[PDB]
Amino acid sequence: SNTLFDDIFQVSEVDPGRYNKVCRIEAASTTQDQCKLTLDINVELFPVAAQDSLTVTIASSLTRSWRPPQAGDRSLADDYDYVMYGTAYKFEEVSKDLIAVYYSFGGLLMRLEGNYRNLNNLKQENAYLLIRR
Amino acid sequence: RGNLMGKRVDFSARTVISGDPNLELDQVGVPKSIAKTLTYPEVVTPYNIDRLTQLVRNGPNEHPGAKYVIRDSGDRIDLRYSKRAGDIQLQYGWKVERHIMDNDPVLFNRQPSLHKMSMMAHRVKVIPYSTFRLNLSVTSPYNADFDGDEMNLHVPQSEETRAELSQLCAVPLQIVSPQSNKPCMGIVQDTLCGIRKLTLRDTFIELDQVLNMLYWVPDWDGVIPTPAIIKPKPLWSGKQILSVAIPNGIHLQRFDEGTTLLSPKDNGMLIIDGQIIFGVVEKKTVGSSNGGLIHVVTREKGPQVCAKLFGNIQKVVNFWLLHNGFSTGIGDTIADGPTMREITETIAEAKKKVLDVTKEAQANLLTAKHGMTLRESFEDNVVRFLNEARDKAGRLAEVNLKDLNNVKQMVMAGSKGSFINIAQMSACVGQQSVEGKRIAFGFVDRTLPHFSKDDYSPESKGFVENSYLRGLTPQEFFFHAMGGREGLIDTAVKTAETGYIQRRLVKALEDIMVHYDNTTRNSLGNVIQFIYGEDGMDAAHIEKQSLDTIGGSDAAFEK
Amino acid sequence: EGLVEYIDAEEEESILIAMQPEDLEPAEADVDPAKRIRVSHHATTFTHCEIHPSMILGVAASIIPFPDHNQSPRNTYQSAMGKQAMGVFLTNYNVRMDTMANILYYPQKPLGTTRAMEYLKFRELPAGQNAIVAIACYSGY
Amino acid sequence: EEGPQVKIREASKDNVDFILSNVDLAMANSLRRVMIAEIPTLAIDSVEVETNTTVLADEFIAHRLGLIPLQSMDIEQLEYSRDCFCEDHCDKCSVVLTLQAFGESESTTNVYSKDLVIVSNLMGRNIGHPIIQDKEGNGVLICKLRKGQELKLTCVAKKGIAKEHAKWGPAAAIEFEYDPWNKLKHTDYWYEQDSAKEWPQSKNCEYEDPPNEGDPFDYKAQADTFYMNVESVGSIPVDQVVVRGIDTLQKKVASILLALTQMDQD
Amino acid sequence: MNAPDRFELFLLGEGESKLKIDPDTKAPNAVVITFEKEDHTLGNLIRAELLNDRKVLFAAYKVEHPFFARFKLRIQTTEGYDPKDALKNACNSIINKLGALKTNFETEWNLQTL
Amino acid sequence: TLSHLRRTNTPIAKPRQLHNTHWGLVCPAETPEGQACGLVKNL
Amino acid sequence: ASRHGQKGTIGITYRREDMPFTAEGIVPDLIINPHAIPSRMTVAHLIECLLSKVAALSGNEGDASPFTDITVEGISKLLREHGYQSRGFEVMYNGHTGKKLMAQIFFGPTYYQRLRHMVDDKIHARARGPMQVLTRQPVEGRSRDGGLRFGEMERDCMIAHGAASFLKERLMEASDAFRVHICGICGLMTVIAKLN
Amino acid sequence: ANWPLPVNIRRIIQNAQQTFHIDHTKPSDLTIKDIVLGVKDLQENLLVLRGKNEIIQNAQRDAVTLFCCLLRSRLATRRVLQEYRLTKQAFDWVLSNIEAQFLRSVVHPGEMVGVLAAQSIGEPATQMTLNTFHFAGVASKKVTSGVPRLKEILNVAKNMKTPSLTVY
Amino acid sequence: FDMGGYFIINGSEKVLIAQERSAGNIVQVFKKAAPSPISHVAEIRSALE
Amino acid sequence: EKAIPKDQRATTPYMTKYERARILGTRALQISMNAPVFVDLEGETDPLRIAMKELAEKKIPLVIRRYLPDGSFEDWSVEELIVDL
Amino acid sequence: MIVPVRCFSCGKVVGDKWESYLNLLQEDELDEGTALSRLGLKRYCCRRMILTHVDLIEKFLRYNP
Amino acid sequence: YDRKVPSPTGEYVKEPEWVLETDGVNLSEVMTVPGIDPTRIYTNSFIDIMEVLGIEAGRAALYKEVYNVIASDGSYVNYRHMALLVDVMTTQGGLTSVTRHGFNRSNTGALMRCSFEETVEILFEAGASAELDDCRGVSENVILGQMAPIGTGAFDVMI
RNA sequence: CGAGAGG
DNA sequence: CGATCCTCTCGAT
Ligand SMILES: [Mg+2]
Ligand SMILES: [Mg+2]
Ligand SMILES: [Zn+2]
Ligand SMILES: [Zn+2]
Ligand SMILES: [Zn+2]
Repeated sequence: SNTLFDDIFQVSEVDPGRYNKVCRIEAASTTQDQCKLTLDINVELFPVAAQDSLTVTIASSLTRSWRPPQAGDRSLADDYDYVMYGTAYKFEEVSKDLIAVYYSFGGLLMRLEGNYRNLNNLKQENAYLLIRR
Repeated sequence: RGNLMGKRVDFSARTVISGDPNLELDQVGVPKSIAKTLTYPEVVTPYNIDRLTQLVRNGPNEHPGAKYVIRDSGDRIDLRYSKRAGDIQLQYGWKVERHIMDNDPVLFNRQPSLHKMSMMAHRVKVIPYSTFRLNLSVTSPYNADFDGDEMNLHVPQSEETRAELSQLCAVPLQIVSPQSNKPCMGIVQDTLCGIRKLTLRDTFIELDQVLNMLYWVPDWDGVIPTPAIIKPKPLWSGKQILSVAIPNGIHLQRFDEGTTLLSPKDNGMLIIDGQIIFGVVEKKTVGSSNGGLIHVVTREKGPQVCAKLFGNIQKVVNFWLLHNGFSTGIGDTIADGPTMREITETIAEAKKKVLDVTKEAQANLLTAKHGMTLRESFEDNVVRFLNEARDKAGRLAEVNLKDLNNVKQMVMAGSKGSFINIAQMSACVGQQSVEGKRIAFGFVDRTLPHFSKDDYSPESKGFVENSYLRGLTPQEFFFHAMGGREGLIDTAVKTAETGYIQRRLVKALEDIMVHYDNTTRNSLGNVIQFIYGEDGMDAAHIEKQSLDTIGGSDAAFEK
Repeated sequence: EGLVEYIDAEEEESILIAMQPEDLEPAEADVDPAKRIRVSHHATTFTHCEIHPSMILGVAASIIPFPDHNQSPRNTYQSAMGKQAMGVFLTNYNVRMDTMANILYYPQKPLGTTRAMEYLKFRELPAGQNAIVAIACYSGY
Repeated sequence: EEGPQVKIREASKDNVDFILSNVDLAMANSLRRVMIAEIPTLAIDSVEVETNTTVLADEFIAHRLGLIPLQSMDIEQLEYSRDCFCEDHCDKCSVVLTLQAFGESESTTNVYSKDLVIVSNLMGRNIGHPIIQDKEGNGVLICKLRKGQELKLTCVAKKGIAKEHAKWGPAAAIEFEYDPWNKLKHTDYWYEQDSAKEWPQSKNCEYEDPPNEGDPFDYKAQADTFYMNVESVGSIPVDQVVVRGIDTLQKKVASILLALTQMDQD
Repeated sequence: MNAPDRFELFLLGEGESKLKIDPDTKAPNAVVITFEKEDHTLGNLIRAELLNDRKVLFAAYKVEHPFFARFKLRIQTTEGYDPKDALKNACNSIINKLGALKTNFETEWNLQTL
Repeated sequence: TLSHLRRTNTPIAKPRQLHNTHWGLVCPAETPEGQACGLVKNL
Repeated sequence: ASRHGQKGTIGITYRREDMPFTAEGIVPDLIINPHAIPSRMTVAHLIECLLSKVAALSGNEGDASPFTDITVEGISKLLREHGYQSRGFEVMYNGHTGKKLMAQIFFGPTYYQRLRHMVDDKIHARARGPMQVLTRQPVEGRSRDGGLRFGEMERDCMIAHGAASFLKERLMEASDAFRVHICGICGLMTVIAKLN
Repeated sequence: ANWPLPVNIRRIIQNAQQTFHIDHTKPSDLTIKDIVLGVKDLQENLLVLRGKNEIIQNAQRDAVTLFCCLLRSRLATRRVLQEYRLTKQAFDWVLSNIEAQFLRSVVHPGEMVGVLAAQSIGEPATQMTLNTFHFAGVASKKVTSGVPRLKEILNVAKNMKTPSLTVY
Repeated sequence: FDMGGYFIINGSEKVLIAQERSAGNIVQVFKKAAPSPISHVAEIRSALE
Repeated sequence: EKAIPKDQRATTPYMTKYERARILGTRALQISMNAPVFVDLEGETDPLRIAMKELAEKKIPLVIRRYLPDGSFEDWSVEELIVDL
Repeated sequence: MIVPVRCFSCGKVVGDKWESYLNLLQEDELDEGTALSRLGLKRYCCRRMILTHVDLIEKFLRYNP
Repeated sequence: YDRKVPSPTGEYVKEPEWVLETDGVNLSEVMTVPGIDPTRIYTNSFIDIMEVLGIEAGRAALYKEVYNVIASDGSYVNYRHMALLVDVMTTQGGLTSVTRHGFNRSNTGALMRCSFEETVEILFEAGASAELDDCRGVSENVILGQMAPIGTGAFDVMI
């Protein structure tokens, strides 16, 4: 409605696996030593290099029909650089207490690992991925 | 056989067939002239009277018209002649022989009819031009193509007769064959090729296109899906707009080689509530596969729903492709300079390995493997090395093919072409065979008069070192010609051979059918099976399922 | 003058033929990669030489451009089709009174030709046209 | 002015090279289409044949006659016969051309579009004169006569568009190019080693600034700036192919507006 | 022999109207105009121009079969904006764009030589 | 016509097959598909 | 058909406008499909095409003769000197929209053949007509307004489907159907039924 | 393990865990008795044969043996609770769905299987490639295959081309 | 361009088809198949030219 | 006679596809020849669509005679037969 | 069999350029490539039109009828 | 031969074995040989399997053989189809061939038999034997232009 | 009746 | 005693 997760990630790897507009990024939190991230990004619209420090955000926030931006009197839930919309498709228990969600942004996939996603990421058709700087 | 089992019939038509990306699966494009020839005898009812009177008024020449009005005391009124073809007052009970109109059920066919699927009921679409038109996805069951094949059409005349067609032979009813307990029709050619391309992770489509695509889907709910990319430029993914064609509650899972739930290779397949999560849509999904999207849609949503599907998927993919374009050139056979060195240096070793075994055989130091001649063993080896050669060189070519390689692209979609094709056009044609042996000595102690006697060299007995791109030497040319001929002959042999086999098989089993006791019997009433197929199940309604209690450790079972 | 000779399949059995006067017998002691791989002389004792290896074909196959770049049956198929193709079967069609005659309005000689075509009068009495062809997935038609 | 912009690079009697700026892709393409098909011209569309003692068949000749280019300058002041109140054709809707030819010489006699003669009353309009561009002044070799060979024919040329038959085509091929550097990534260059080395650079590349590798892709960029070249057959002068193109398009847009006005009552 | 007449591409049939405005069933404030005896010449141009209006929620055209000259145009606009008014404006802008182009080309042509 | 004037009918061990000996005498490509495949030859 | 066993019939005709176009205003006369290529392995088609483009541009004769030293690479060189990409590709635009195609198209001349077997010489339909003398079944052939054979293979297809009423009318109403008078004693058609 | 059987149990499950939106966090309301007896009673309703006599009733019990193995394997207590986390309401539906699908899956009396079977062998045979084979690499490993073997078989060839005995 | 080599029989142009046959006066030995009592045979179809 | 009583009938309580096809055909044939309709056609003109409606509503008075290979038969009304398919 | 009026592909009038083409080859002793170019047949669709033309009309005219 | 067999631990395991392939057959004598598993011995000659192990083993082998011809090609056909052909061939206690010698000489209908082969001869022996035609076969009704007891006509409609 | 031919 | 189906056209007695 409302943000579900927020963290600053350091990029560790960039992968153009037989793709030209897409790249598979490997990340991990700067704050949480056990927190991980894997992501497919459009590198034409948002280029990402090694050692980049991106600020990742998930929100169910800002059914119906998509209406064009019409930024005339529109103020969307972002001051962010790159924004995606997807579906939560898998929730994994990576032993002990470690959890791992799976998101698809129309084919561009995501995988986040941690524990504190408790009262947060639900098996929702919702989820807007947000990345800045 | 000629006048009783088979016979020349009325209300029949024939022409050249043509494909139609804009026709429904169960539709057949009927040329205006044919539709004006063939008629349906329609009894005059109050529900039809005003239509029939207008048709009688249009007469034999304007399309939704008719010829002949039959009355009580079964006397015909020829509409093209009759002085009262204008006047004419229809009575209930009378018959109007109206032209074949849109949506009338008809029996479409392609010979040899050796399948229930070679004859299927179709909906009529009267069209301009002289060809019968048909949906590309109905091609395979009929085994038709557009290189000049003609097809037959029979028009039912009875009310109960047209019911039999629509209710038993309809193309949707026919989607899942009982033959292979899988679909007999899938997404083909362009639509198969395009669906791959559209469905790639790299493929992103903008608003302009998205809307034209969305509008192209007839089953569309008039709701713009939220773009995968919102940020700089709202972008939709191929997958996203294609998922619009896919119905709700459609669940599909795969796992190919690489396939993890993170499918880094974008392989396997995951479809949830009829939305594509990951995986490229190619043959394994959208073909006439066993556990396909078709086998699922038919069994879960219905033959009719599944039939509409072909339509939508084609409508979108065809559109996207028309605007993307796909082609094939001679550059697609051109393989790297360094690859070309690597290929010739491969054939080079094959050439030595053979020379060596030749030198060995000649020194009488060759050991013959039990059960075979000292010469048989030699030939077996030579042949193997040369086959090993072609194959390696071909794999070398295949590897060096860029993803942008148009041939490689069709191979990936599963639309056209195999490795062997890539290998022969680009790398090396390979050893030629006749009677399952390398080119024989037609002349005394030689294959050709341009060779010396007793020459067992790759080159002498038919190994084509060159690729189709490179060209073939005269010797290579003739040897390929010899091997080619063999194919042509045994093709002609098979068609006749298999033709008779089919007939005898049919005639032998004809009178066998399931009785109202699930017992399979003959015309005398003798039991063949006590339960049909040992289980009394209908072959179409069956599908491969793993039996979980059979495998794994006794430990894994208990757990 | 005894420079050329007629040989039948039986006598063909006792002779040794060279494929080219050149490449098949000048001397011995780089190579264009593009060109097809041609096997070494490895025979010296020639009695004869081919007039032109392309002469192994007859009239129909002689119309094919590069048949040495096609899969052998495709060559058999086109050998059947050239026979169904329209053109100007004769100059006097206007004068003959035959059942069925099909003449192309604007016959064009092929842009790509065989040496043999010359003796077959193909560029003199063509049967076909030089279309501008696109290999593409267009409307799906 | 204000909207779409023009820059005429080259101008000849049969060719216009121009730059169309401040236009959406659709408009350039639509205008390209309309030039190709929807512009009216006058072409032969009826051949009465009195004598044809030639090598060639009546309809083969008739076919060529339709393809023969005819002055269509004042075409807008000639009715379509379909609209004309006359029974068949008349001076308001058609032009009548006559052709009489006989092999006088022993030497092969040639028949030219110059040998066609207007019989219709042109009423002072620049229409129906066969288009001659031939240096020697013959234009179009219709037929060849031998000796006793005679060809007597009448032909009615009517108003029409390339959409009904290509014989009414007022233009030849129309060159059309936008974004010569592929800054839009509207195409994906197929290659072996290097796209730049392998693909020939466009003439129009000197009209735009090169990409500059040390820059990311422009996402908000749109298709605007087109390098078009219109070629005339000679039925209408080049400017008119483009002016009448522009017009015919706006003419048929206006009819839609008009149709909304018409159905707005009963 | 089964080929239709070439005027059928542009000449309106018997009864046949140029535009037919049907209301869209699947969406509010949407409509489907069927343009009879028209192609991608008008189709594209109108759709493209509709997309320039910030009040047009949806716009798209399609030609269900190549044989026939007719396209369908779906238009969805915001509340209190008639799609007929959206199409009207669209056409009006198009003419004014062409009007300018006409005079502009003419102006240049007269400055040219040869 | 040129092709017709150069045809070879063979009536009835492996007569359909392109024998080595046919080199330079009979066309390796010119033969009917099916029916009389390799029985009808062209010089 | 091309001279390479690449037979096919027309599907549709598009006029110049709707056709895909090269930036120089060129349009195809014909459009064949990429699919009818890898299976057939008819490289000579593409070579002849590549060669034909150069012949047309250079104003020369294409040497498509077999055993030669002419190579795809050598032809390519020539064509490139002419200002086109060496492997015969060309950027083309969509005739509907005017937008460049994401793909480049293998475009160039290729000698195509107009074969016999034309739709209108084959189109046939029969809804009752001439009947044979002996059998009383429809006559044979298009030429004679003949019936089409509903042979025994088609009989089998219907039995498979289980369309018994349809099979009956195909064999009675359309075609053969007749009425005889049988003796209830001997069971022969030896009854002199003086009707009326 | 993988064999063609009627009723895709996998799909019915997926559909239930969608139709009923089950959260794999809340404990199921099912009983051992609910699962155990439920799955047991379902087996009794998978009718293929109907007659009220042991001769027929045994054929009936035989016809479903294999299918019930699958049913029992797929709907065992542990799975129904741990694997699929089915609620009583969701489970009940699965049971109804199986029964329903199974019945539609039965062969129709009137089905002309004779012709069907014949064409079902015939058509694929027509499609077969090579008169000889693809086997032709080894000088004497060759065994009559495809059409000529299919011909030997069907004609009940007294004297077959490659008689072979495989000794274990 | 006409080449001849054909006949005109009632205005109809007839082509004689060249007929393949095995040459006579040729001596050929043939191994006889396993069921038979004779192992091999020397054949000659002696004709008068 | 011979027959089988209502009780002891051992065939599918379900209507075969062919059973449906013949029933629909038979009734559509009757409707087509102005026979009175046992249902209220909500704007329905097509005889088959009408017979299809009559079937859903189970307003078709036709009884199926199911023959066994010994000759014996079971009688089942269209009313009693379950129409799954 | 006469130089077609107009190039099948593009429509450019080619029917007036035949005699002129034959003169450039004979009189001006030019090569086909330059000859075609001198006649302004720039696109290959137009070059093929003339380059490939077989003028059978001449052979037909040879008969007396 | 790579063979999958259960491990003591349960898992199915590839435990390869030595197998002997023959050029020729004499099933009767090769199985009575020491060191060989006679319960597993196979022959591509199902006609020999028949003679040695009975009609039911014949049925099994004949299937295995038909199946292999389909599978060899890479193709797949549902068991029930080949099962039925195999059954039809086998149901007489012997190996009834799908040739005019097998199924056509069968105790079926004269008219339905002559629809296949040896047409006239079948009809003559029918006249001579004074045969009775059931008119239960497809062919017979196909011949008589009557609705055959096929799917749609395999029952009767009443009021 | 036979020959040619199409898929 | 059979030996793919089907289709088309021509020609000759
Ligand atoms: Mg075909
Ligand atoms: Mg093929
Ligand atoms: Zn007038
Ligand atoms: Zn009697
Ligand atoms: Zn041109």
